[PDB]
Parts: sequence; structure tokens; C-alpha cells
Amino acid sequence: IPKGYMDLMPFINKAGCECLNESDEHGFDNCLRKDTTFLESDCDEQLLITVAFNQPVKLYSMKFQGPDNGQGPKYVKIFINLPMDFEEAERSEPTQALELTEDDIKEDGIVPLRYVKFQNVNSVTIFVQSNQGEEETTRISYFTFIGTPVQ
Amino acid sequence: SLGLGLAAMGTARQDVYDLLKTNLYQDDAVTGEAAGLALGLVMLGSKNAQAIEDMVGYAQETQHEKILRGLAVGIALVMYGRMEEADALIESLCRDKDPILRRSGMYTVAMAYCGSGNNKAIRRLLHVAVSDVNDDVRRAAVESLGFILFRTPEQCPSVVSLLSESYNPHVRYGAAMALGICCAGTGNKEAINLLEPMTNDPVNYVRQGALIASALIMIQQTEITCPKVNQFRQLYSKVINDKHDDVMAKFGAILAQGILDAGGHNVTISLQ
Amino acid sequence: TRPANHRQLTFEEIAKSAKITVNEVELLVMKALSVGLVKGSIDEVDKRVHMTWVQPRVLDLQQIKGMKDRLEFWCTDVKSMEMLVEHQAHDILT
Amino acid sequence: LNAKVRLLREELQLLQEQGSYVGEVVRAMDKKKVLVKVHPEGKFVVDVDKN
Amino acid sequence: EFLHAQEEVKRIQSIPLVIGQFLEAVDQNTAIVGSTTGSNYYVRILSTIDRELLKPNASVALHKHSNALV
Amino acid sequence: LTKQYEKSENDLKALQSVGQIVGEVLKQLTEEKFIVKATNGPRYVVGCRRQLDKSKLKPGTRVALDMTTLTIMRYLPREVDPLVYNMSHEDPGNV
Amino acid sequence: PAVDTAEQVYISSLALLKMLKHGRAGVPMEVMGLMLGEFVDDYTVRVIDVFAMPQSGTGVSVEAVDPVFQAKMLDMLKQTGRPEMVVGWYHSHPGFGCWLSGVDINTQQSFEALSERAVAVVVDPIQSVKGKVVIDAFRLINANMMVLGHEPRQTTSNLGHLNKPSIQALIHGLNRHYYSITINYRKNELEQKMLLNLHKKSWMEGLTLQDYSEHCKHNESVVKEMLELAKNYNKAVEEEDKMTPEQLAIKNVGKQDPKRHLEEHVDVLMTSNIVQCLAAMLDTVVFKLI
Amino acid sequence: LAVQKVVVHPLVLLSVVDHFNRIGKVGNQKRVVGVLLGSWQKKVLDVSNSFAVPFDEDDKDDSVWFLDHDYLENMYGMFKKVNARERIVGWYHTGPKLHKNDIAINELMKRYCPNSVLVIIDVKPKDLGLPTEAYISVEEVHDDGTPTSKTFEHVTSEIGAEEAEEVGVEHLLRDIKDTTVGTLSQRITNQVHGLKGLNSKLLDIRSYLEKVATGKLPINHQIIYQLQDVFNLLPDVSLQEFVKAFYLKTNDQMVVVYLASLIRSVVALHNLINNKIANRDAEKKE
Amino acid sequence: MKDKIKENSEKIKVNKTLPYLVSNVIELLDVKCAVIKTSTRQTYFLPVIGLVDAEKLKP
Amino acid sequence: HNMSVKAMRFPPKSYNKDLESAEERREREQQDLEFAKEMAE
Amino acid sequence: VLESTMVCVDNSEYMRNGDFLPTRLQAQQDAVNIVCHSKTRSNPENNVGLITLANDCEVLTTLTPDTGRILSKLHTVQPKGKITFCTGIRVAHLALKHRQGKNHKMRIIAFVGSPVEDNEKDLVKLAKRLKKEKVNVDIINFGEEEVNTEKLTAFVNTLNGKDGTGSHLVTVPPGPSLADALISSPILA
Ligand SMILES: [Zn+2]
Repeated sequence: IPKGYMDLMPFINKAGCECLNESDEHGFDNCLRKDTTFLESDCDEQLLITVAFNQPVKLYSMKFQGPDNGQGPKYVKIFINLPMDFEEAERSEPTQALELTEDDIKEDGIVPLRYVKFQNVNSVTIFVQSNQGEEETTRISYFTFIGTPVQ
Repeated sequence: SLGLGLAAMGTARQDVYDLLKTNLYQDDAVTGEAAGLALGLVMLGSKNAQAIEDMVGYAQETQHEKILRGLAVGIALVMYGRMEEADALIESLCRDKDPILRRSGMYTVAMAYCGSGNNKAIRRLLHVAVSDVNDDVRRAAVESLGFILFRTPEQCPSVVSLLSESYNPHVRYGAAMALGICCAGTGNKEAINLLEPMTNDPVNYVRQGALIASALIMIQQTEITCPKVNQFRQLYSKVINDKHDDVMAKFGAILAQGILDAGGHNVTISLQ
Repeated sequence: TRPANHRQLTFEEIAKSAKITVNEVELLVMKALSVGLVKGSIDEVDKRVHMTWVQPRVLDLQQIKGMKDRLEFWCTDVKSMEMLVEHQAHDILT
Repeated sequence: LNAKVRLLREELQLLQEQGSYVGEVVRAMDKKKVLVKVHPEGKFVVDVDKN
Repeated sequence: EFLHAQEEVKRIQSIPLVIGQFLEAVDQNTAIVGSTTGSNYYVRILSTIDRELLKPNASVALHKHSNALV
Repeated sequence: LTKQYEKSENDLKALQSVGQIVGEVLKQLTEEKFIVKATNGPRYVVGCRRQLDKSKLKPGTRVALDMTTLTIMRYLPREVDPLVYNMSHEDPGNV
Repeated sequence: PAVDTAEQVYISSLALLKMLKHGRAGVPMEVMGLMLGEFVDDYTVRVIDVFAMPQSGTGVSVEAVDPVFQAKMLDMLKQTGRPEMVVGWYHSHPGFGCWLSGVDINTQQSFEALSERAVAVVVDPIQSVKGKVVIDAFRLINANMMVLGHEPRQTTSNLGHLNKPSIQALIHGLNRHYYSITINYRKNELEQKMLLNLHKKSWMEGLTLQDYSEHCKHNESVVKEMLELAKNYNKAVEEEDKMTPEQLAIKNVGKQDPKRHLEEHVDVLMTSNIVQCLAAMLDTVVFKLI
Repeated sequence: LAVQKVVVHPLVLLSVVDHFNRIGKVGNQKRVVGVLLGSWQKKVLDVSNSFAVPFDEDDKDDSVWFLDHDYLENMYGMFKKVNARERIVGWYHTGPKLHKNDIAINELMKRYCPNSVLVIIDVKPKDLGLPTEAYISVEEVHDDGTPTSKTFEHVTSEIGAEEAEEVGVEHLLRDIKDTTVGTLSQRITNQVHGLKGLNSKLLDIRSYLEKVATGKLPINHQIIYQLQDVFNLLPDVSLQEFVKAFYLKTNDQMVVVYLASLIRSVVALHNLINNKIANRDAEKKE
Repeated sequence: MKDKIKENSEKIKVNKTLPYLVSNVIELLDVKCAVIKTSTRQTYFLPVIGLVDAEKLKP
Repeated sequence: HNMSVKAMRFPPKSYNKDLESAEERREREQQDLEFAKEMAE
Repeated sequence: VLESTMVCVDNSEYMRNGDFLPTRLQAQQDAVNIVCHSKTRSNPENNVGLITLANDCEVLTTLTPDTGRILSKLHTVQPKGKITFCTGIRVAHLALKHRQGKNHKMRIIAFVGSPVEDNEKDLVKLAKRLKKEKVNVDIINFGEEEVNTEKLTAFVNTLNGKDGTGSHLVTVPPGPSLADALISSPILA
């Protein structure tokens, strides 16, 4: 993790982090884990993550990793503190639309975030619009947000 | 950040700018004010798009006012002495809905048109001073007049003389500061004659601005060069030793004493 | 049928078009005026009925096109003076 | 116009200054002292303004 | 600003207001008024006051604190 | 006792209450301005509560005013004097 | 850490109107409510919205905050996209200035125990006039710190001393038991244009012609009024020729000025007739049968 | 009808805008629906407060829509405690125009207020018209024989303020509002706005007739009936009787303007005399 | 509740501290309420009587 | 009227001198300080 | 588990039948009483609400941590009109999206007591939208299961998918009481 900003994965409510269009065999619990197990989808490669934090938290950077087989993300739209139906992601204003490149999606790439727009984040939803190889489904890895609590 | 920008004025160093922009992007109120000011100092007169786009773009996204205040001064320094090459930025800043970014346009006019006496720039500052919604922008609009007229000092005590008596105390403070900035070190009799009534203004900070401006006008000045230097030197002492005067009236008086005898009576202020 | 400029029907036209004697024209207009089918007044000295209003009726598509064509002229007149007052009173317009 | 605006803003503060009593002078005294009768409040020995 | 200054001055007329009696106009802006509390005061008059209405023996509302003719 | 607590608690709520100046309505100037006169005191140009009827505030009506704002709280019935009360409630002696 | 005088309390356009509406309706009761918002940083307190508290009973003073009412309203406002914490409380002072009394200081200590940067905003709906609302934001001074010889807050700028404290507030403990935080207002373009619709007449009224029978009658009456005023105006000219300069204003007090009323009658008639003529001329072409 | 005029206060407009800006956040940009609160004075409604209610609908199907009516009751009681004199008078929604499903929503709101008034509050800053369009549900009895149906009848809407409400509004509009313009300039600006409003409404009717002409929309025969009345009411300004009366009236007003202008010149010369006397006297002593 | 009662009585002793302003009861209204005339020649309306039973007061 | 208004000349008098004097305005602040320092205590 | 549920009661004309003793409407009133109570005891923060499946779907009560008001509303529910299963789920889905607590899990209880009169394509696309939104609807196939066994099969199979165990299609044959088959049903398990 970058100096001065911790890995916020333990901070989040594991019981309360829901996922949308997630294949049962690999789910959100396996997504947050550092191990090989992923979060694949069933309906389409399109997928909607929802992440609710325990306490107010700032997001400095994220590590939304995916396998380099092509199922990794190539278009991530991040939404902050929504008062999301797979049609809003089609037409809305993301906090920071992110084209996660192959370097960004590997096991070592971190994705910088606009720290200006990520300051008071009680709940965050990340949407995978498109993957890299135009496959039917996607796959994720230990998607963790790097930052500090609001305090 | 203040130390780095002060030690890297006009160096246009990418490493200094990159590190400072990292501190600014942290969205911290205290360090944001520091980084924003330092960003302008490092990129002073560079007028590059990237520094302008990053800094002005940050100002429209940050929710901290202190960061905006530092950026407003910083944005102006990026386009210092840039003459008409700052027209595109100035009109963008002056039309902004953010009061602080509107203040940055006033400062940008001052730095881009420093000593040029450009009547088009003076036309813009006077328009904002008399017709604006925010008193801070009005106070900065009058203040920016001094940077445009210092090369021709006799002209400020005529454009600012009427603003010196306006209903708005912020414009009155700006008129005091405009006289101080333009007539700095000149010992202008006409400018001092305007500030002498200001030192008894009903509003406290207007008095402070006149006291500080009076020191800047006649720094190093003696009795023969300016007969009123002894009058103000006692006035500074009287305000400080007045237990019943406002605290910020005394702040101007104390700073006036330091400016009046700065550098051991061996320094002067001269923008030229 | 007649335009609003020429809505002054003589007794002869009412007598001829309605197949009634001229002396029965007056009573015919009373029934129309009393029921409310038409609005106006009768000038017995000049043998003329001054018609001011008719019950609105069903119009074809073609007559609706003609009605819209009147709106185009009406719209232009309103816009013409809207620009006239704006131009003439520009200094004092708030 | 500017003085008219300035006088109006200062008037609001000036109107909040407490009003002056109305008294009747009995007899002037030494050391710029005067014996007056405030309307409901009896007699006082008061100083006199320098003007 | 003159219209704004005129409008913001009217807060001197906010209720409650003690009722006085206009006795005499000393000059343009000051007058002698008799408050219903029983005391005669030499006070200032609001500039936005129609002086045509300051007839003798006229009921006037005075500032509750400063007794000014408001 | 549970009832003792209620009486002591009702006492505490009573303590927070403040007395109201008794006056008399002289004339209703505006829809929100009234001229009232204190029972033994000066006349004021006062306001009135929004919840009040404002039709029962005819001239001469006894009213209760705030101590600070002097605004009208309520209209009170015609006051019966303590001496007049003793006149009516005076025992003849069953003669 | 020391509080700064540069701290600002930002009240939204919506939050300002609700306190004025609730405060005026509750005159003279010190009607209180909760200020929702967000502590942006150590120098800003944003008041996005407020909601009023019910009055438990009679009494012109601030009642205790009802926890169930506060909990239920906060819980329900989160259901309509209002997940903002309570950044303080507001209460009304109907005409006696903006300050904190003994009861208000105790009420503020309750909020400062929960949130150290809670703000007590006082609104004067009676003394507030158009274009100038009598509002103020207060936070308590800890008696322990100030007695020992420490300023309640550090001064790093001029921003905290631009507004001169009022004597009424200084009387009631300002700068002794509580300090004032400068209040700015967050106004956006959308909310400003929306409020500009107030008193905006319909387009029908612009082209609507005043009744000609009454217009002639009004013209009839006012011209007759100037007939007597002109007769009096002649007398005023001769009288003021022989009048001492001390009587230029004193002698005009209590006596009607013919010149002043003549101008008002002239102004009214010329506005009335020009509009009636212009609107009539416009209607002759706009509403034309040809 | 049961409602003669709806007065919508500036607090409601700000609240409705804030409702739209907080629900229509990064989530979506649909219409938001709340509940209107106000009092009744004779036959003019006095909409003075509102609260948001959870609401959603399907973009495609109009019969699928949800309104948390239990939330309605809970917050109404919350608001009733603070201000008992403010009851439910209807609902609002920020939709730029009416929707097919409003008549169903009004039925849900009709339980809490029998004469419920729907006020469409456009968050977008429309240039010429008021943002509020007040509607009430009526039972339109057609004469063609088509069965009686529930429809919305327009009620004239006005934006008015309370005394303290207008105090705050003038504070927020202190800088933007220009009050220096005299009355006569304002009245002429009203006439220009009246001309602009009429042209826009005439354009709307023309646009509707264009759709009918090309068959996009069916022939209504109630609008056309009304349209004949509009064109029949068009006065003939070429009549000899009218023109003479217009000239007779115009000259009657002109002499009054001439008299007032004549008085104005005399008063202006009196002011000039006093100024010159004051100027001459000031220099004589100095 | 005993501690609440005793703590309540403590708050009375602060408000029941001397001096008291001697007054005469003028009336006893219903809408339980009293009108008093103070020795300072002031007539006041009390929405609640106070710490004395309204039955034990007479004009 | 326009010709007469345009002919109205204002002498160049020292404006803003009819306002509150510096010495007299200082009198209120000191007196007001004792008002706050005595009535409140 | 911490989940919010809505019961899709049926009040169509067919609920007047006595196939379930004594009346299908009375049978479902007991059945709702059991499922509503069962969710309450699983977690006291459970939210339950009632929606009707009449000719036009009507939300009688939104999610609330109360049970009596659910039976209070079902008492006045009278048989009228025809089932509209298409719009009922979506309207129940809308109320779920506006729950008091976003941490709760989606859940709908459907009481189909009348045939679903739409093409299989409409049911299939409806399930995918629920599956995308992690919305689980437990449907009870009482009443006309002889014709509804195939349309609802496409619902649960598409919604649950491979190894779903999220929505069950419990089909109770006509008998003494359909509620007596609910306690052994995986809905309350
Ligand atoms: Zn208070």
C-alpha cells in the first residue's frame, strides 16, 4: 500500500457488501480475498459491485485486479454514496470513470483515484461496463480500496 | 510546500511541481492552501496549459475554501507578466460562479498586467470593484490596481481616491492597499493625504490597511522627504498603546512599525 | 361561412337560403338567438342581422390547416411587436 | 449619492443610541455645573458639554 | 445600494415599539417626544419618516430601547 | 409513591413557565401589528401569535403579553376585581 | 488544537428559509430544530438542510431535544436521500437580537458533548428585514481554558473580525461564554432563478388593459387633486421666499408639502396613462382580426 | 371548481429542487414525487411546505409505480406536530410535463386529501413561465357518449411568500435582483413578457395543429371548438366606431400626460432655481 | 424514581430562593390559571399557578 | 425637465464630512464598552 | 437472515373457491400469518410488507417491523378481478428497492392462486432482471398448478439458475390447508 494510506478492506462491512449479477460458484466473499478465487458473473460480463463502509472513509487508490485471460475489467465506473439498476450505469455520471488497462488489472497494478471526489464515502458501487477480451463473463481479484478513514 | 515554492520561484521544475501537485491533490485544507500557492510560484510566468488546467481544474472540484484561496494566488502567478496572453484565462476566471476564482481573475489581471498601465485591465478591475456580489473580489479588484499603476505612481491617488470613501469598507481597504502597492517607497504626498483620514475609519480593518499602506508608501522616509512620517510614526505607537482600540487596528499598526523601519532602515519596497 | 368582416346578413339572404318568407326571418333568428345557436342582433329597419358569434362546429383536416395558417400570421404579428418594443425600449428594459 | 448611502447605514447605528432626557435649568453653577429638573425624575447637578 | 440601505434600516421599526407623543421638532432630524412611560425625550427621527405626518399631538412609535422616533 | 412523582414532575414543568404581562387591546393596526396598553403602564405597538383568533382581539379586550417581546399570547375575559369578588361572595347570614 | 476565527458556517438557501419560516410561526417561542449538514473541514460547517422540532408545551424558551423525534426524522430523511449528520441546532430569538441565554448554553453543551464542533445558530425573524437577515452562529467557550489565560480560538486571519459584535450580544455573554462564527450563504444559479419567480406576474397581466371607466375616474380624481395642490404650491413659493433658513425644514414638519405631492401625482398619472396607452396600442395589432 | 388559485411558497420550490438534486443524484434523473402541505383560505390554496416520499416507476410501463404511503403518514404526523395548521393539500412531481400515471397517483393521494391538488414544479429554469402548474382531478363528462373519465383540470398558480419567507428570499436575491428600475420600466418589461408569453402559447397551438394536420395526433373537436371561439373573439380594429373611440380615449389620456409633463417642467425649474440660489449663496460666504 | 424526586426537589430550592416578590392574587381563571398584581403595581397572567394548589388560593 | 436637471450643478464640497466624526464615534465605543462591562456584571 | 420481504397476496376471483379449506382467500390469510411471523423470529430487524395481485396491483403496506398491521390489511382484502403476475413482482420489486435499510436482502413471497396469462418470454425476461438485482421471490404454486407448473418452472429455473437455492417453487397439491405445507417448505427453513 502507498505510504500514509492503508488497505481499507478490513474497514468495510463484509456482512453488508452486496453484489449484483454474481455467479454462485465464485462470489463477493471470494472477491475480497487475496487468493485465486474470483467473482465471475452469470447474466453477462457486465456486473455491478456494491460496497458499504462501516465508517466514513476516503479512497485514495484501488486495486481492482482481474486475470489476464481477457476476463479482467476494461471499463470501471465508480459511484459514491447513491441514495443502480444496470440501466443507470448505461446513462449516468460516474464519480471517476476508469479504463482499467492491462497494467492496471494485473496482480501488481494499482489504479489512481481522484482523491478530490473520494473524501466522504460511506458506500461505494463499482460497475464493470466492459472487459478486455470481449468475453461472455468477467473475473475479479482482491478488489480493495486504499485510503484513510475520515475520522 | 511554502518553503519549496519560495525556494523554487520561477524554476519551472517538473519534480517540484509533481511533488507539490501530489500534496495539493490530497484535498487537505491546510496543505492545500500551501500547495496551491507554491504551484504558482514554481510555475511563475510559465503560462503553461498543464499547470493552469490542473490548478483551475482543481479549484472547481475541491470543497475546501483554504485550498481555493491558495490556488487563487497561485493561478495569477502562473501568468505573471504575460500581458494579453492571459486574456483567455482572465475571462474564464472572472465569469466563474465561485467567488474565490473570481478573485483569482483580479489577481491574474494584476500579475499579467503589472506595470503595464493597461487601461483595458484597469477598466476591468474598476468594473468588478463597483459592481460585484462578493466583497472579497471587490477588495481584490481595487488591490490589483496598484500592480498596474506602480510604474506611474501619480495616477493611483486619482483612480482610487473616490473608492477610498466608498460605502463598502472592503473597497476602502482595497483603495488603501492599492495606494500602498502602487506608491510603495515613493513617499507620495497625495497618496499619504488620502490614507491619513483612513486611519480613523469607522471600520477596523480599513484602518489596518491604511496603517500598513502608510508604512509601505514612506518606508525609509525622513521628516524632510515627507513631513507626515513623524505624524504616522506616533500614530502607530498611539494605536498600539491604546487599550481601547480594536485588536486588528493594532495589528496594522504593529506591522506598520516593522515595515517603516525594515531591514534596519536600509531596505525599500520597489516593484521596479 | 361568411367572414367576420361581412357577418351582416340581409333578410333576403336568410329568406332565400332557408326557404322562408322575409316576414318569417325575424322569428327564425329569435329561436337561434334564444337557444344560443348564434349570437348577434337584428336590424329590422335595414332588414339586416348583425351576427357576432356562431356555435363552434366540427372542422375537416383541410379547415384545420387553414386555421393553423391564420396562427402563422398571428404569431408573426405578435413576434413583430415583441421585437419592436424590445428594440425601441431597449434602454429602459429591465 | 455615496454620502447619502453612507449616512443611511450609519443612521441605523445612530438611531440605536439612547435618547436624551429633557430637563429645565434651575440655575447654573460654578465649574460648568447646572442644576436641572428631569421631567419625571426630579433634580440633578450635571456637567455641560464642551460645545 | 441606496435601496438596500433604505430597506435594511427598517429593522429599527421592528416590534415591540413604545408609543410616544410628538411634541416639538427641534430640527430636521431630531425631536422632543413624550413616551407613554411618562418621560420626555430628545431623540432622533428616522429619515424614512413622512414629516408631513408629524402633526402636533401625534401618536408616534418610539424604539423600545433608544426612544428614537421610528 | 407514583402519584408523588407526578406531582413533583408537574412542579418542575411549572417552574419553567414565565408570567405574562396583562394589558388591553386598543386598536389592531395591521394583520400582524396591535396597539395595546399595559394595565398600569405605557402603550406599545406589539405583535400577536399566529395561532390566535385575532377576531376576538377587539379594542378593549384584555390580553396577556410576553415579558420580553410583549407579543399577545391570549385574550382573557373581563377582569373581576378582588374587591368586587368579595362583594359578590359576601355572606349575608341566612336572614 | 485550537479553533480558528477563519471558521465559517455555510447555510444553504433552503436551510435559511426553514428557520425563518419556523421561527416566525413560533413567535415568540424560542422554537428550535436540528441543522443537518457536514463538517467539511476544520474551517467549514455546511448546513445543507434543517428540520423543526415540535413544541412540547407552552413556554417561551428552548425545550429539550426529543430523542425519538430526532431519531425518527433522521431515519426517515435517509430514506429520501438525506444522509447528513446533525451539525448543530437552531432556535429563534423573536426580536431581542441573536445571542445565547443561560438555557441555550446548557442546550449547546449537550450538542458539544456529542459533536465537539456543533454550532448553535440563532435566527431573529422579527428583526430580519428584506435583504438582511439577523442571524448568528455560536459555539461555547470552555471556562476552564479561558480562565487560565488562553484565548478561546486562535486568530490566523482577518476573516473572524470583519463583523463587529453587537452590544446586545456582548451584554448577554458574547466573547465570554460563547463565540460567534461568521456565516456565509451557499446560493446556486438554479435556486436563485427559482426564487426570482416570486411576484412574477403572468403574461396575461402585461397585456391586460385596466378598466377604462376607472382609468378615466382615476385620471379625473388625481387631476382634480393637483388643482388644489397647484393653488397651494403657489403659496409655498411666496412663503419660502421670506422664510429663514432654520424654517426650511422645521416649518415643513406637520404641514403638507404641495411640491412633494405634485410630483407623486405626476409620477402616478404618467406611469398609469403611458402604460394604458402603450398596452392598448400593442393590443390593437396583436389581437387583430385580419 | 373546488380550487380557484394555488399559491406556492418559495420554501416549496427550494424543497422540491433540493428533493430533485438529492434523489436525482448520481443514481438517476427521473421525476421525484413528494407530498404538499398547506392551508385553505376561502377558495385559494396556500401550499407552504412539502416533504419527499419514496417513489419509483417503470420507464416503459406506466401502470407499474410505487409510492411509500406509510412513509407519507409517518412524516405527516411528524410535520403535524410542528405545525398543526398545515395539512396535506396534494402532491408534487418535477416531471417537465404530466404523465399518464398521475391520475392513478392522485387517487392514492385523494385518500389523504379529497380535493388533492397536483403541482408540477419544473426544476429546470424555464425562461418565461412560472415553474408551477397546478392541476385538480375532475370527472369529464363527454357529450360524444364516451364514458366519463378522470382528468386533470388546470388551476391558475401563483408564487407568493410569507412575510418572513419573503425576507429570506430578498436576502438570497439581494445581489441578483435589480430594484433600481422604476415602475414604468417594469410595466413595459411586463408588456414585453406578455408578448413573449402569448407568442409561445400561440406557437404551442400552431405546433399542435401541425401534428393534427399531418395525422400525428387525432382531431380533438374540443380544442378545435375552443379555437373557433378564440378566432371569433379577435376584434376588428378597423371599425369606424372603435377607431374613433380609441382616438377619443387616447387623446383623453394624452392631455393628462401633457398636464403632468407640464407640471414636471415647472417643478424641475423650481429645483434648478433652488440649486442656483444655494450655489450662489455658498460661494458668497466663501 | 426516588433519586429523580430528590433531584427534582433540589432544583426547586434554587428557584425558591429569597427574596420573593410579594403579590396579591387577583383572579383564578380556567383556560388552573391565575392573574396576580405585584407590589410593583404590575398585573401578570400566570399560565400555571406555580407551587401552590389553585384550590387554596382566593382573590 | 432633462435640460433643467442637467443644468443642476453641485459645488465641490468635501463629501463624507457630514458623517460620524472620528472623535465622536470613538466616544460611543468606550461608553458602550462600560455598558457591556457593567450591566452584564 | 437480515432480509426484507414482501408478500404478493392474491385477491382474484378464484380465491373464493373452497378448494383449500375453507376458502382460498381464508387459506392464504392463515398462510400469510405464518410466513410473516416466521420472518420476524428469524431476525427482529426483518421487514415485511403486503402487496396485492388484483386487476391492478396495490401496495397495501410497505416494509415495516410489525406483524399485526399485515394481518390487519389482509382482513379487508376481498376477492375481485384477475391476477396480474407480471406487474405485481415489479411493483413489489420497486418497494424492495426503497427499503428502510439497504443492508437487508431482497425477498418476495408470491401467492399465485390464478393462472399467469402471458407468454413464457415475458416470465423469462422478468427473472433475469430479478437475478441481476439479486432479488429472490419464493412462489407458492397452489390453485391452478395443473397449468402453472411450466410457466413458473421457467421463472425459478432462470432466476435460481444452476445451484441457486435462492427462490423455491413450492407447489402444494389441494388438501386440508396450504399453510400446513409451509412449515415443511424450504421457504421458512
Ligand atoms: Zn435562546
